[PDB]
Amino acid sequence: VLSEGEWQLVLHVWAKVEADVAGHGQDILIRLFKSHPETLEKFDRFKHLKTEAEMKASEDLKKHIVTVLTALGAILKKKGHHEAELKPLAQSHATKHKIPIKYLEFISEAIIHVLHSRHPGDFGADAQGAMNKALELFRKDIAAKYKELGYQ
Ligand code: HEM
Repeated sequence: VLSEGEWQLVLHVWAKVEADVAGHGQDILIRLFKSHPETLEKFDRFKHLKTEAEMKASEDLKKHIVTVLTALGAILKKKGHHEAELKPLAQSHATKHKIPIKYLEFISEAIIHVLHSRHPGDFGADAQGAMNKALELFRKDIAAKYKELGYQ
């Protein structure tokens, strides 16, 4: 569903994220929790962080978000050939964290927002399109695994 050119744009933009994973991650979470405060309730520790500055000062949050974006980066670099990487993630997010697909849509929106904020010259319509397709492919495939595990 993505062309080789689309995957190159995805990966071009992701190399930029990789220059500061923690900083992009912090911004993505803050944007998620500002836009969709219900999502914060899924994080037993982070939900007690009262302000954007407390969130940026949390080493726990920073460590966590780097783990998250490392997993996302690994999946993107597979250019759709990501079943083996998705399987465990679907398993923990369906069975333990209980994350609905619409919250993966919310975080997808925050990713696009933060990448456009930081890298507008390397993130125009074609690049936004390709990342949107790549994040949609990730969610569709996670959604299929959710069903196989018996989660709604
Ligand atoms: C790009 C989409 C996401 C990716 C790549 C991702 C990735 C990860 C990874 C690698 C971990 C640690 C291992 C694990 O338990 O599976 C994790 C844990 C976690 N994830 Fe996600 N996640 C995504 C979306 C979300 C969303 C949208 C939420 C909530 C609204 C969520 C909530 C959690 C929670 C609550 C944990 C456990 C944190 C802890 O207490 O240690 N995840 N995620």
